[PDB]
Amino acid sequence: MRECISIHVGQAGVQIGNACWELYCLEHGIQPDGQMPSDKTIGGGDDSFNTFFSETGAGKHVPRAVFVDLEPTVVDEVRTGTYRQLFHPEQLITGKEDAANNYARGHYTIGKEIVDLVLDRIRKLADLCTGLQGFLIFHSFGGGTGSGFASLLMERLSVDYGKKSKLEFAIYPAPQVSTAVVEPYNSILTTHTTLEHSDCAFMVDNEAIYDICRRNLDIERPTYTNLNRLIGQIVSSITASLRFDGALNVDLTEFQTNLVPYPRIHFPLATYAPVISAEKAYHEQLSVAEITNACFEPANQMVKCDPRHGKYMACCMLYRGDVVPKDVNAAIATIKTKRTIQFVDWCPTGFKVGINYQPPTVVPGGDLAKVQRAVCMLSNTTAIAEAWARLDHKFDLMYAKRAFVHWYVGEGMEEGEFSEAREDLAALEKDYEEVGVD
Amino acid sequence: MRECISIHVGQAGVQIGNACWELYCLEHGIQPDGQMPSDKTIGGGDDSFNTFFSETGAGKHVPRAVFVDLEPTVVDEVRTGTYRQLFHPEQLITGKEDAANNYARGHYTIGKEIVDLVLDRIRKLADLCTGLQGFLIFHSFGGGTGSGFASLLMERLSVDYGKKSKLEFAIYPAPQVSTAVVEPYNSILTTHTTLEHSDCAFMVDNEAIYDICRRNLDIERPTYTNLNRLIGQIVSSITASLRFDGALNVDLTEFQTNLVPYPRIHFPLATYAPVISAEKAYHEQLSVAEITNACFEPANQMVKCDPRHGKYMACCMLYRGDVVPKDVNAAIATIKTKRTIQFVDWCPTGFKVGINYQPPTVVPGGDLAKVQRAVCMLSNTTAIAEAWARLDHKFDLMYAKRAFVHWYVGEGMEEGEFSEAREDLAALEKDYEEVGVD
Amino acid sequence: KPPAWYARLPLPMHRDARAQQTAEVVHAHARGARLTAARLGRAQHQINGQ
Amino acid sequence: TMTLGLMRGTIHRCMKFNQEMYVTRGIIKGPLLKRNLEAREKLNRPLVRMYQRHVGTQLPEATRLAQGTDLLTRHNLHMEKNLKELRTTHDNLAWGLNCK
Amino acid sequence: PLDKVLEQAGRHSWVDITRPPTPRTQGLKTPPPDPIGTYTPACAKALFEAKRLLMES
Amino acid sequence: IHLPRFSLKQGMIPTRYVMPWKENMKFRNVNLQQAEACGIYAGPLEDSLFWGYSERLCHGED
Ligand SMILES: Nc1nc2c(ncn2[C@@H]2O[C@H](COP(=O)(O)OP(=O)(O)OP(=O)(O)O)[C@@H](O)[C@H]2O)c(=O)[nH]1
Ligand SMILES: Nc1nc2c(ncn2[C@@H]2O[C@H](COP(=O)(O)OP(=O)(O)OP(=O)(O)O)[C@@H](O)[C@H]2O)c(=O)[nH]1
Repeated sequence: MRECISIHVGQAGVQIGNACWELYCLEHGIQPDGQMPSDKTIGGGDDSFNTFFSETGAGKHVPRAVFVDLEPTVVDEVRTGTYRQLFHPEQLITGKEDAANNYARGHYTIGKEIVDLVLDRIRKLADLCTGLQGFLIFHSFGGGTGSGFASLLMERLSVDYGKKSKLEFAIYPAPQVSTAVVEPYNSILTTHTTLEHSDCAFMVDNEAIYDICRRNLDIERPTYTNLNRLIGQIVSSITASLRFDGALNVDLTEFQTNLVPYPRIHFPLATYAPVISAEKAYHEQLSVAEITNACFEPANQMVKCDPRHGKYMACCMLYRGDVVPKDVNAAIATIKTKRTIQFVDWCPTGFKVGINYQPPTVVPGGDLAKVQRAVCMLSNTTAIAEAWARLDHKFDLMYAKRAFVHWYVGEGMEEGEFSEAREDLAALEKDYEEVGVD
Repeated sequence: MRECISIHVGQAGVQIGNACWELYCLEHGIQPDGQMPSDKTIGGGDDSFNTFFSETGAGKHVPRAVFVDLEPTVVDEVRTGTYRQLFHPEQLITGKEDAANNYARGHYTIGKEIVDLVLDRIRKLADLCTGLQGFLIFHSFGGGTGSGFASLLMERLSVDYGKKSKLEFAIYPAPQVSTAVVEPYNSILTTHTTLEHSDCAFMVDNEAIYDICRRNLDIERPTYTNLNRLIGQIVSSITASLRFDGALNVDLTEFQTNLVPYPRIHFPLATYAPVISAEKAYHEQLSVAEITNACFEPANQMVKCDPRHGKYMACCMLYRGDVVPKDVNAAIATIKTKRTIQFVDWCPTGFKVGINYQPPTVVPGGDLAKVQRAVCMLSNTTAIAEAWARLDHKFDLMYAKRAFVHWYVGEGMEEGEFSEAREDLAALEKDYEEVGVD
Repeated sequence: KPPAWYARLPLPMHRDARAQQTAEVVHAHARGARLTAARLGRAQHQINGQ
Repeated sequence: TMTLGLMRGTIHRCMKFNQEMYVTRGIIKGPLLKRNLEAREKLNRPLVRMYQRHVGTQLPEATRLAQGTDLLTRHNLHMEKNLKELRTTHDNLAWGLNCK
Repeated sequence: PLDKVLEQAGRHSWVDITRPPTPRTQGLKTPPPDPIGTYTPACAKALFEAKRLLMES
Repeated sequence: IHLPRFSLKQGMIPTRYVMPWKENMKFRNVNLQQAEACGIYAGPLEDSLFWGYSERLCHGED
């Protein structure tokens, strides 16, 4: 119907999907057993879940996702936890070795012998589905093993299906914190692969997630549990359009047609406004005006860049809860007329609005509040250039001093692609600044 | 609509606002809970409270003020106090360092990292505002810390808001009591940095405040409870015209228009006539004649400036309670017929009346009597030339011996600015001279 | 009084100066308009007169 | 060592030469509040437009405004460039002191 | 106040169309016929035709 | 071929503008006449001085 198919890769990107389903079960009342109550929702599988679960004749919800990973540890843990019945067993595919952050080792030594199995799984789901608008890919640019493997998977998908769009997410390289030194290498490789086959790619950074958490959620010692809970809320908001209905409805096809102006550059940034602590929301006030002011406030954006230096291209926004077009238009007119917000003359307007009536739902034991006016903001800007500005000037030094080149050549790759990667990146910066120039 | 915003800087500038909101909450039925009696007065914030409390849907009156400071002691105290649940959670902004009374330190070393946050607070208040007539800035010239931040933030809110009014109350240097050696220095810096942006500035001499206190309130050991309560009543009087009705109503715009003759010199003085105690009120009578004569008494002023030394040009009478224009104009005619009072040839008339029917208030544990006829005497007179003369002939000595300047030069400023300040003060004083000439 | 008002370039308070530089140029045209209005009006006046 | 002492005075003068010109930018670029800006008779003053009337050419005020803003920006850039050199030279001298 | 403006304008004998143009009464003469100023030729013709017609009047 | 040519971006110019000498309906024919009389501009049947938060020269879209 209006359904998608999901792929998670990496001990980076598996627990995030785990949290995603921990959220997605409640709003359909999916008991961890997997079976619906005495309510007569079961049948062929037709109800709001019909976009994520194939509740086929067994009366059980089966997610339409696959977890591919190269280390049995975390996958065996999660399949021995509580949700093992909920997950499909061999929709969980696991290897026994890693790539040790090496893109090329994982792209040439291990990839050739599990791709057949995973393509078999995706075909066996694609047959039983009917519409299949697209896919939900999760990996990491700091991919210790997900990076190259996912690049090859995405190549094979691009060459097998050419009749739909793909959504890419990435926990981005932390600009000034680096947990890995193989990070610049695998990041540059993954980028200059993705740019020409990634349909719509999104970046987030976790340092600024920490910053959000201790600015307004005020929690001084959170964990991944909280971080991934926030990210799952984000993706839930972006697909609420498919989930429920409303006054006007939007779709990822419109997302593409209305966010990307031209070829290549298709790399927006997300933001979520109404994150707040319990007592704060308890005895303070919420409405469209202040939530919009906060969403455009420069420091709430979870990627370290300055909109004041930047200039915007386009802006899609999703309002979830209870809202009316009168306040909508008033507030958006004020924000249009605001002064600091620089808008390019190539766009007279840039605003794509969405309204949906279902309030977001909190996970039991969660950390955010009981909000009634949620909003996700998806903006395209020229403020993204700073990341590449930093990355190129790291890469040129570390690659002109060429450490670890022995490591990479020890398995069959060498510096040709290292040259064309930085050159593709250079083309990227020049086009960014050129289109930024009016 | 009709509302303003309150700004409080400096641990001098904190307990004053503390007592002010004490009086405010007493008068508008506000309880330490923050919710009214079972009477229906709760809504979106549209009634008498709507000028200083945004009692939003949470039912909690949320004051439209901000308290900032550089040292956490007093702010954590008022967090531990009784009113903290009323006070907004992070409307209390606190640094962790002092300023050594050094205006330069508080303007350059530390101010560069707090002005941004306070600007964010100010904008998020002004947006929910609708009318935004003005602010109420409370700092202190002899401020132990409130000098540099007051200057800088006042400058920046000027450059971001170019039209609205600014009201600035300060404590003046004590002409014969020096609790701070570099106070004259801080004073001259504040003056020549603020006069070109400051809109309406009032001063006051706490020595003369105490003098009034043991003159007619006949207590030989008054305290800050009393000293703050009096100015709180004063500000209640000045905002009465907005809070209640009257035969004629005046506004701060009228104040600035008809109270300042020329540009530059914009420094009037106040006085409260019926500063009388329980027993004297209880067995002595009240009426327009004696209240007028009392307010025009040459000694009950809170600033040492003898009118016979000076000369008048402007007067604003504000009568609160029950009162009649008949004896109002009769009494003003009598005062004009009086010869001691000296109105310059420039102004044949300089008098503005303002009437409120509503009578002012006592407070539980109060030090004041039961007032029925109340008056603010807000007058502008030439009597403050000596005020600047005393401080200039003080300051020139310390500069000619250049004492203590090593601190300032170490923190990072220079001396041509002091030179400009000294000549500015000389210019102002000579201007006082020509305007004194008729 | 050492003069310094020759050219430089920084303008810390300039908005209002230019705003009042609009004042004479807006007024002069109104003065001309009232002059010609006077002559045409009186012409009309005694025309209708006869 | 004496030169290191000399340096700070020029440092302070140059640093002060930035704040007021940012202030000038702010005070020539309106309030950045359209909402209360009109109280100063928004640029196109009703009297000015009604003056236009038959029009026949208009005010050069926008041109002069842009002229001033541009000049401010140019001198901003020059001062920032010199500023960035300053501290590095200062601290290289400091490290030379330490080695000595 | 049209009446006071015209009398304080200087020239007393405005010609008033009818009255002869007194050679010395003309003080402040109008700006030249131009399309932009407050002397468009549309009125410049009209004053003349009205004047001569009132002459035959 | 002609192309539009505006000025740079500011914050003090309003998004729209009227041109009362072309927006007055009563005196329309007369002002049409002095338009050519001054020889200033008519050009395209559609222009606006303030298209959006910016301005252009007198020569309308040419
Ligand atoms: N996507 C995702 N990334 C995470 C998460 N937690 C941390 N990260 C970051 O993502 C990176 C994980 O990538 P890798 O370590 O290369 O994972 P991998 O390629 O699957 O293989 P390994 O080398 O064995 O981990 C780390 O550098 C972390 O900084 C998470 O929960 N999800
Ligand atoms: N506003 C106010 N001023 C007071 C009060 N009590 C004393 N003062 C006077 O206000 C001045 C306080 O200045 P400071 O002590 O420097 O206050 P500050 O600059 O904010 O910083 P600190 O020195 O850290 O307190 C003193 O000179 C007192 O004479 C009061 O309760 N309220």
